[PDB]
Amino acid sequence: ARGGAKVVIEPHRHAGVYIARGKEDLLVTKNMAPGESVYGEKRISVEEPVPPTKVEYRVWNPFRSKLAAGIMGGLDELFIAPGKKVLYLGAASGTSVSHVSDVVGPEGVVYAVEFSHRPGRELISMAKKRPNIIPIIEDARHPQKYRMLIGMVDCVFADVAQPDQARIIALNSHMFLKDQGGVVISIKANCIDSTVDAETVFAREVQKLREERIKPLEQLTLEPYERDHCIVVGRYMRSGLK
Amino acid sequence: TRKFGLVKRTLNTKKDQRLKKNQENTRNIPQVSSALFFQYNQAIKPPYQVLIDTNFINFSIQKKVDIVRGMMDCLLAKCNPLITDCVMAELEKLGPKYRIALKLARDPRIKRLSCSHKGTYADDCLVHRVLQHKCYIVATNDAGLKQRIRKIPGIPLMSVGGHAYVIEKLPDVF
Amino acid sequence: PIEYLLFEEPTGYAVFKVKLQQDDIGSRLKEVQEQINDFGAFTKLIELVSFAPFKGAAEALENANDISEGLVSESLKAILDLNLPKASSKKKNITLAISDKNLGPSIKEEFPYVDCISNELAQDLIRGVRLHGEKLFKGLQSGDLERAQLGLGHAYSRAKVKFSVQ
Amino acid sequence: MFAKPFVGQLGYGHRDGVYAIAKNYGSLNKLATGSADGVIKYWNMSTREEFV
Amino acid sequence: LPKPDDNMRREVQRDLLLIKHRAALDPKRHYKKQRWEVPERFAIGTIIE
Amino acid sequence: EKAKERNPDEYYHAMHSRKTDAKGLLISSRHGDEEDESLSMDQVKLLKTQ
Amino acid sequence: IISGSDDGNVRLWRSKAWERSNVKTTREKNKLEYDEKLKERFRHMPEIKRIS
Amino acid sequence: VASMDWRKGQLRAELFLNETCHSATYLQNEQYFAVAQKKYTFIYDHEGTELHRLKQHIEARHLDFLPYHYLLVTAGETGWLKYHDVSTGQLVSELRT
Amino acid sequence: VRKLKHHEQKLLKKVDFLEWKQDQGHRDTQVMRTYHIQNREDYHKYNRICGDIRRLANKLSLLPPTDPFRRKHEQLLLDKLYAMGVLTTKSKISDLENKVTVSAICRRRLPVIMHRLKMAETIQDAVKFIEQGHVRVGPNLINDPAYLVTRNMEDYVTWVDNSKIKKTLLRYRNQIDDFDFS
Amino acid sequence: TPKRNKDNRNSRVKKRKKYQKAQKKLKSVRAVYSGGQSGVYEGEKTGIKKGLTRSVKFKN
Amino acid sequence: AKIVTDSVAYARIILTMGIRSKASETDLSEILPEEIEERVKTAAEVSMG
Repeated sequence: ARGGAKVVIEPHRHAGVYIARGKEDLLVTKNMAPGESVYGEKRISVEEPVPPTKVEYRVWNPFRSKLAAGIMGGLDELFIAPGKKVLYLGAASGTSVSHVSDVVGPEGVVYAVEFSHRPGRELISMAKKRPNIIPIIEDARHPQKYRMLIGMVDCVFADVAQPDQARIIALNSHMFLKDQGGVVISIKANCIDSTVDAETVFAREVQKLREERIKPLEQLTLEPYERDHCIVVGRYMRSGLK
Repeated sequence: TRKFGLVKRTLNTKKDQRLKKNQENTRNIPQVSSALFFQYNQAIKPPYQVLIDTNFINFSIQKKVDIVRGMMDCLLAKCNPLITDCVMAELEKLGPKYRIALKLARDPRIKRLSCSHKGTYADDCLVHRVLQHKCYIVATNDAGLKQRIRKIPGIPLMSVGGHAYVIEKLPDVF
Repeated sequence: PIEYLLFEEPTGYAVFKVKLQQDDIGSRLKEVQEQINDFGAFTKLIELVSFAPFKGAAEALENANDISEGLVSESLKAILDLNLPKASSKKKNITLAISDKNLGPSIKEEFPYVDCISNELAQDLIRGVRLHGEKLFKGLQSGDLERAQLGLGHAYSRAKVKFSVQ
Repeated sequence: MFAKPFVGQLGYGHRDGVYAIAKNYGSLNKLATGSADGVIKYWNMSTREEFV
Repeated sequence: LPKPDDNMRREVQRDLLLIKHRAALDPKRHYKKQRWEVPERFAIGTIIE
Repeated sequence: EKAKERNPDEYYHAMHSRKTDAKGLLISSRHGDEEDESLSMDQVKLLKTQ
Repeated sequence: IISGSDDGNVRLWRSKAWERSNVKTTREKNKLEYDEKLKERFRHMPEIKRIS
Repeated sequence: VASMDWRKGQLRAELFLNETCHSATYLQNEQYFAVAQKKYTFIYDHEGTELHRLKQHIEARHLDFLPYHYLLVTAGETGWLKYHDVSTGQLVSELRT
Repeated sequence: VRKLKHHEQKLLKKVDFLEWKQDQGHRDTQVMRTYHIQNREDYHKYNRICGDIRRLANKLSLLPPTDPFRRKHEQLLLDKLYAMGVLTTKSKISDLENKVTVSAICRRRLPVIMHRLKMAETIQDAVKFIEQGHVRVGPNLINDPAYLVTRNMEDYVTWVDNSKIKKTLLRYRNQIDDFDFS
Repeated sequence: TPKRNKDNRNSRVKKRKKYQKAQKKLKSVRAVYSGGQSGVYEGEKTGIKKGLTRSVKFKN
Repeated sequence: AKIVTDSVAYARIILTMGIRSKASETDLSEILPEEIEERVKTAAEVSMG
């Protein structure tokens, strides 16, 4: 749109996510730090009246952040909550960890985990403007090396593209995820086993998650936003998966 | 100054919550698989993983054909079999009169995979794995489960008859 | 035998007595896996013995860094040597549970009579320490953890990413 | 009503029928099974997975 | 989200009725078929750059 | 057929509020509201001020 | 109790089928105990014997 | 018949039963109580609602309860003593005295 | 009462303080609320007669079918119940055991028959108007609402004269002839 | 002969138009991917439903 | 920034204290109410920046 278009904000069924209805519908989330876009996406401003306040809403880009592709795809219950805590994996920049911070509010915090120091410097710079973000530059494959910094997160979200996605998620969820906590994993079929096709990869990785006592609840292909992808949302049972 | 038509207060038998039977007080559309055409399911490519039931196992013993190199003749491409933990539990629940077919089932060349069901029904597990993925190919030799998998598109089924197998929904029959 | 276990809070180390051992044969069961969820059932398994807080935020950063390299710090060496009984280094070593498998050789080099155990049994107990947290310490905690996790969080993240405010 | 004796099996099991099992007398978590194929497996029942 | 009151009503229901019947604003759009009752908690904002 | 079968002793409790013209057919107000049959003097004083 | 088979399966079982693997609170430990000792002396009337 | 709360001044249930009531008793708690009318024994709740009309106990001049068996007893101008179970509704015994 | 858990619910499968087997599915209060009868024993007073019709139903059937004493008898009883209004069918005779019902005998009470003639708004507001002294059956008004009206006598139930329950009815129609002080 | 069309006179022209008609049906059945962004626009254009849930259920 | 939201009460802290280590070990209570002053002393003790 432009600088004169007006929209009506209607709350989405998932809490903390809002819908901007205009001539075209947009997916929007309320911002922590107003006035600056974390990656150049557009932003909506409302005014609410006591002297008035000007709270700013920020659009969620679907084609760059894979969580926003799954929301407009439609999920049963994405376990990332307005109050709970979320353990990101693979947040290089704030491509999606800004919006995940935006949907958990000031009451909950978000633990961004990444390896390389080149986007970790950006992750440092954003996390001191949104106070609910704390970054982990420590290696995501070994949860022992950063076990000081995270205590009993409620959700784990995977975006790392290493082929041992099942091992790196189980080793995080066995030590930091609560019981009955949500497991979201963005399965990329090219990054896991490129010799075999997409649905074989999806059947293999959801079976490895079942072996590590992570019950799957739903999967979504998120096809029109990204080719050859899926997100698997499920609950960490850990006591009688059957 | 009484009210009129006084009636004795009794049990509102269709209304109260002290009964057991009155203790009762998001649209879902499953999308089609993105690797599926009208009827192709183009993700069916070598290597292949077959789902096996007991009627596939018992008839293969009846028709003198071992699994791994017997699958080689019909489907003609490289394929490895996998058997769910639910199926092998109920296959070996047949008992003593099929223990030779039990012994051919347990084999390092036949792969195995785990399960998660509060039950042991082979037909319900095989369909639910097929619905959630549209990735596997199924081996079945009874008409009840065969019609259940013929009604979902893009799922290749194979059976046995005569001396060797026969595939049904695969485009690459030769 | 998992007689002692160790948890490392963001403000200080802690050494715990294990009064009761959950039976490790049925360790994947429904009942024992939810028994750490209830604080009324976990406190029969575990009881606090010692808790030495970190003397400052600067000491907390280098101690958390020394764990991240898999090395025993001075405060961890001090709190373990003055809590573990001097058992034998040859027969029936005192079993101590550490969440890190890599910290095994570093502890036993410094303390030859103590053995490190990191099983599913040891990891389930240490996860239960995180699960209850402030309730288990009987209020002994030096400051709130909810700022201590955040305070040490940006300390370790800024030091490892190697950038300066200049 | 609480008599639930089956609590689980070990791994995927052997492939002919075990005829010799020996529990570890000094350790609670280990046993050894050997079947008619001449294959011996060492079992951790804490995870219900074989070591080797 | 703040509740709609019964004030500034001339500037809000015109937008609400246009969003509700947005399928006929342009013959080359063809949105998804839905209902879109006027929600009981909503707000109005403008896109800024 | 409903005309011949009126049973001229029925009472529904809206026989008070509903009125009828003198010819025989019932009447319904143009506004239809149960409050705008007329206007009080405090309303007329305020509305003439506006 | 670990039980072998001729089917190639090594099942593991419970000693008493009604007990559980939990650690119990002192209220539940006493009452489960009290159910056991009272069952011990009152075994001999035949309707305790009928169910057992 | 008034299901009287006594130490505090509350009144749980007030009932005006035009037949000659004879004997009433709480059975298991302060909630459920049973009165004895001219010809049949009724059983009430804390709100004064009827729960059952007992088809037997066809005369109940003196109605009592014994608590550890959930046993409602009735014997009136009829010679019969009728034992009733308020836990299951089965009339356990019917003794002709 | 505590929504009892599974280990004690299997021990207590047969307990219910609210529902007992002698209470016959609570059909007493179900037809009591539907038809709005006042006291408590009136349902059972009809049930003795409705049981007595069924007692004479079965006792008519041990007799031979082509019995001339039988051939006269139930058609005499069917016409009695048709003129009663409790059963509204002359063809079948198996209706005299099946269709003879307390709900068939309580819809021939006065306040239900108001609702069938649409003279009252509800089935309960008829009881209010009967008790206030508005309703007559011929010359005399009756105040007891538990009056069974005969099928022949159903035609004559009007409002009483000079009454405010009739004045409102005629004022809407613009028909008030107050020479008869109606 | 009943009046047929020029489309049936050639199989290659018929196979092309049958495939493109079947491709547009496939876009109608499921949301297939097309491109990405070589331009500016951020989100979607056909409206966002709330109670849609186009996710397969992982029933046990 | 989120405990003392007043504009000039923030600034006169900066004229007085410069480092969060300086604020914990030396006096600030003249220009702050005591329940706020004790809570910025915890803020000067353990912090984020």
